Amino acid sequence: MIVLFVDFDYFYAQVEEVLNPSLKGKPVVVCVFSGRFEDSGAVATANYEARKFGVKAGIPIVEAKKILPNAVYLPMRKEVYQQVSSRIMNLLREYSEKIEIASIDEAYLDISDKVRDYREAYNLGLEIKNKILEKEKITVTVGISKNKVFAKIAADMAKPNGIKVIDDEEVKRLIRELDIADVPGIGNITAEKLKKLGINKLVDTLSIEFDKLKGMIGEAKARYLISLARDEYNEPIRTRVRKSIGRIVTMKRNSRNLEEIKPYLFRAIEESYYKLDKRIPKAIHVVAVTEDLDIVSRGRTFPHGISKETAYSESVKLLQKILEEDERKIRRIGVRFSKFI
DNA sequence: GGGGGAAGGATTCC
DNA sequence: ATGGAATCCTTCCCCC
Ligand SMILES: [Mg+2]
Ligand SMILES: [Mg+2]
Repeated sequence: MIVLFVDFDYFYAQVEEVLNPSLKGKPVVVCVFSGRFEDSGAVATANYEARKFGVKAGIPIVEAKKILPNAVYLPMRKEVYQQVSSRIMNLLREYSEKIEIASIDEAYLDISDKVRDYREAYNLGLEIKNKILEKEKITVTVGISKNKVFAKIAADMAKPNGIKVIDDEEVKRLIRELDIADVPGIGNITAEKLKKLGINKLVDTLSIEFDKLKGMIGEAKARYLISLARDEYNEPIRTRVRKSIGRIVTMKRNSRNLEEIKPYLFRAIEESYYKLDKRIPKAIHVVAVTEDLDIVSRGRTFPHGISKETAYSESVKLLQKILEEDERKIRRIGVRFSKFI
């Protein structure tokens, strides 16, 4: 087995530079605007003309408008990018039968019985990377090696517009050598939790006790971080399927009142419930985000699927329950839907 | 002790 | 200040 992964360069920033090319060349910032204050919100994607001056997914729109005030500010057009993305999902599968769609902007492939070798890898990788563009005007980064994870790194350190090759010699050579905060799945928090455990790389996971790893990360990551310090890992292109569908919104005011919380809430449902189309959720969850900026949700499963009425109904129920075991002030309030038939 | 879940918080990504 | 859709992982309880 051998895996090629392909990522979509700053997806969102780009779809929009295919819809309006007068955009290309210049700074571009897709964001998510709240209602709170004029231009209230967070950046969501930015191209390199933006990222390069400090503007990145995460940051308040206002502390962007600070750094590059004459950037093009665009609201988030999600659906518009899901479809485009899917058009490219099927062109990808135009090569592979066992495709793995990791997210709207990422997906892995077993070029296995298709390509045996890094000659005929870099070849066909590139193969697809001009076709995605030609047939769609959209640009990626492809990367090569033995497993999922190891391909993502290939892509991560060559993106954007890039093609990474990685000898199963360097699968190792990485381990010993590479920073570990750069591990698919390893964020700030775990990276953090990890130098306190002494670990700065992969290989360094074989020193330290493992039952001490346990409560520091969980066996989860544990074994996971461990298998990769072996050259093994070797885990196969699953299919994968949306598990949850949610939609979370933000209210013109922190609040604790139900007739004040219901409309936002009830909106989340409509929105979530139209994104469901053809799936029956066996479980719901309302997720409020504390005043003081912490999450507090409250799920519930049932022995069948949930009709919007039920969804409407249990939802207030989850919501009060939350106004109980708590009493700050709920700013953002929303809903997920899980265990689909 | 643990299988089999459901509930809840926490962490990752963009 | 701090959007958001989504998953991941810990603990809880039920009962064999
Ligand atoms: Mg991307
Ligand atoms: Mg990271």
